[PDB]
Amino acid sequence: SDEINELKEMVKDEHIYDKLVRSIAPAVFGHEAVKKGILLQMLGGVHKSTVEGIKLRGDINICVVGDPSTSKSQFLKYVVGFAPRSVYTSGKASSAAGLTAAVVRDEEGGDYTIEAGALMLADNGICCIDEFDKMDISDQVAIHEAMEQQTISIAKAGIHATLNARTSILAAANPVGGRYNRKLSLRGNLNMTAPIMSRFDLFFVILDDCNEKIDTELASHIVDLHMKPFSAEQLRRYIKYARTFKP
Amino acid sequence: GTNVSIQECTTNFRNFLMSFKYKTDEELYYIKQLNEMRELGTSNLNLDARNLLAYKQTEDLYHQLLNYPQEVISIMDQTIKDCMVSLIVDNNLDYDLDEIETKFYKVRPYNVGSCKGMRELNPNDIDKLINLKGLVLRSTPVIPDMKVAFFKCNVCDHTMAVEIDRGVIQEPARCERIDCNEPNSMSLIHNRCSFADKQVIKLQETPDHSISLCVYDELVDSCRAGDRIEVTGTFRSIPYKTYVDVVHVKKVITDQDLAKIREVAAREDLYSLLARSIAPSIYELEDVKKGILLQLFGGTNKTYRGDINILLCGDPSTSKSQILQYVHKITPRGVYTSGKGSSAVGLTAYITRDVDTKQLVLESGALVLSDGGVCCIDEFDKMSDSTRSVLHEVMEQQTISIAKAGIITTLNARSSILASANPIGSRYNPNLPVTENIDLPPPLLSRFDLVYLVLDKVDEKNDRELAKHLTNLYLELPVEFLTMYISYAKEHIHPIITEAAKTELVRAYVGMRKMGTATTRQLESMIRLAEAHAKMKLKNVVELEDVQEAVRLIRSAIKDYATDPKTGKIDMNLKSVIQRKLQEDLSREIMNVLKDQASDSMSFNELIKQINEIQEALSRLQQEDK
Ligand SMILES: Nc1ncnc2c1ncn2[C@@H]1O[C@H](COP(=O)(O)OP(=O)(O)O)[C@@H](O)[C@H]1O
Ligand SMILES: Nc1ncnc2c1ncn2[C@@H]1O[C@H](COP(=O)(O)OP(=O)(O)O)[C@@H](O)[C@H]1O
Ligand SMILES: [Zn+2]
Repeated sequence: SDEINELKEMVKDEHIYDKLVRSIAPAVFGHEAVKKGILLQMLGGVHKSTVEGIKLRGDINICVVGDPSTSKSQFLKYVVGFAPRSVYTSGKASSAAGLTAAVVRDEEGGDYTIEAGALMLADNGICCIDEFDKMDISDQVAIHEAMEQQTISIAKAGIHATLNARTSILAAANPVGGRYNRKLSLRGNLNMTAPIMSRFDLFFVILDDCNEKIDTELASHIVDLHMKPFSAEQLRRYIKYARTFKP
Repeated sequence: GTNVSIQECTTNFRNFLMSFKYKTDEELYYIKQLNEMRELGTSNLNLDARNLLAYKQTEDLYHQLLNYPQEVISIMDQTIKDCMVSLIVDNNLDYDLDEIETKFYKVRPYNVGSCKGMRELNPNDIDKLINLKGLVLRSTPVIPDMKVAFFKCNVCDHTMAVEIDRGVIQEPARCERIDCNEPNSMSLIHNRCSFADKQVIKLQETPDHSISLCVYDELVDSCRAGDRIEVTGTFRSIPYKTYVDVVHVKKVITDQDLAKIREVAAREDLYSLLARSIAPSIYELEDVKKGILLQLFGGTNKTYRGDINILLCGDPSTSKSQILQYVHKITPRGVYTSGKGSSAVGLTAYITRDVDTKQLVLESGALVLSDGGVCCIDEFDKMSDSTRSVLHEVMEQQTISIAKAGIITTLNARSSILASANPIGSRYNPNLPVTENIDLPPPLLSRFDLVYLVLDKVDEKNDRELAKHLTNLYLELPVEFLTMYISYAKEHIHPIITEAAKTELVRAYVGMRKMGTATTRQLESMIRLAEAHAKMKLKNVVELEDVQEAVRLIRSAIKDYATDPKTGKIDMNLKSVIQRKLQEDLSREIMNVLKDQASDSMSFNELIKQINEIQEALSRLQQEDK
């Protein structure tokens, strides 16, 4: 009864949505759009199977691009520190086999056996990738099937199975010239091609400006950090209830 | 024979245990600690083995004991049990005795005097008490070691308890029952036996090479990867591999030195003296000296590290390699590397699984090896792109995350990086923007703390100064005190930023902002350098003067005052009409003020404070008899 009441307070209040928006990664000041985006990604849509048997993906992908100054990595760190299941990785450190699945010779026999990559791990969870634009295209391609079909297909060395890849991809990246070339439009500042951009349900490009009123508060809070509604523990309890609904 | 006389040794240790004091220092040590140990439920006492050297008979005991530690430890177990029993019931001070009476105790001396070194140990030095130091790298999983054997008779189910003495298993020949006399009917049940934890830990040892230690009982998993470790135990080689049976493990100056430190800190030329004494072969360069010394001091670490990183972007003939090579030797030991002669694996690590260990192991690279220290990277402009990508997460979170085939792990690389980079082309060219003179991309260049443009200008006067500084040096504070001061400041002072010091950060950052490359990264430096300055002053808080000096240092390093705000170019020269106008207006104002007050004259300090909130103007007025 007390557990139900505690979980009920977080659901039956009028302003709960804004309260949860203003609670993701409280250390990062501003950037409310990404706070909404991550909150929605953590509560991915209901998966549906057609009466024809065709499946509909329910997980949400997010990509964020920012200047080298805007704190884009702290969101990834907060997600991997908060998500029940999460994996953090770097764009250049990762490789094709290390993300999806590894074909390796097994013990107790001469046949092969899979090993879980970054995507198979934290299945039914959020996978975080930093420096996404730095990734080689040849190993960005392999993420596509997990991003849209929620599956990993292997046809290598005696393995022909299809594996569950129900993961929400969260990525961070930088513009093509590091700085946001504000002279040009959004089309020319990104090296990502259309196929990969089309697979992100949410997409944010955050910028920096010399507005005095913004920079003063930014300095005040980033200095308070070095000087020192709903708690982070409560959000997992709320999500464990919310995730089961099927609108 | 045995150097340990049981009654003589126990009486000697009884006398020591009741009479020791260090020389409030006058209070007795173990006379106080005995009650605390009787209070404690712990199963062991860490004997302060430095007391063995502080007292004469205990030094003699050490010299006798160097060959027989086990006997004295075994005696001390019973001695501890008897002392507990006496202090509990014989002294009638306590009544909880049963579990202490039944259990077994141990004692671990943790500050024994060191030996002559690992490689100097002789074949007869085996089985002797030794003391060593180093760094731990790897750990083996928990391995059970047999203590009790549980034998059951396979024809009548009778059970016997058999224990191991000196590594020997003795299978019972016949069943002990009067009726059942069947020979060889005893069998061992594997999972009813009793075992104890044994673990092998790898340690990179530095004598006063790597040694694989062995630990037993509660010592397992107390040492883990990366631990800073001092070892007190037994050197072993048995029929012959070299290994250490650990008896205890440690997870880690005079008042005249304090007086010297205070004297050097109090004198007004402290910064000047430090810069002058750090590097005699490098002339002047006050800002560079202050910056590198501040990097050695480092900022405050809170949980937000203070690892200051500096880049030298001077002309490719200025003494910069001579500074980094010297820093590699004067600072507490780190690793000297070059960007050209390094790779991504070379910096971070090589990581692979192990069949024996059944967990990931690391071959530490230089960047991770520098954990907690300083690393030097020459040819920073020549580092490969894949290697440069590692620096990003290193400088942003002091971590390195790797996700490859079968391996997914993160490694810590908390270290300060000092780097030098030649400008694009054969020389720095001020005809191009300052950003375009450096071959580092904006994301990597914008996150450094200090970048120094140490240019060389051809001028006969300065050339003569430098030549006469250098040529007379090779004719015909000490480094010890410098290292002592550096260690002391990091050891003690933890400065906290004051309100007034905090306030100036806002204005300084806004002023740097409105001239727009003034990203938020430099605001990290605006506290990192301030804390290091406060530490260097040894002041327990960060002063507003410290903040202003740090801001000035950043400005001079970047050289904004000589930098063109329109194109980023640099003036070559860094009497003017604006100077004339300012001097004329100042002279008029001071001429009005000096007579507006109800006095014919006033002190120049008060006039300066009244006007500035000058000397040349008043001197010229005096020349005109005004
Ligand atoms: N809104 C903010 N609140 C607090 N800190 C911030 C904010 N924006 C930027 N920062 C600071 O600036 C740094 C930005 O680093 P980041 O841009 O994440 O590096 P990378 O681009 O390599 O991921 C962070 O360390 C963070 O402390
Ligand atoms: N200010 C100085 N003090 C002492 N030696 C100097 C100075 N400037 C240049 N040199 C000498 O010039 C030589 C060139 O060294 P340096 O400029 O540091 O590296 P590089 O040769 O790669 O340019 C060194 O041998 C150094 O002794
Ligand atoms: Zn029997």
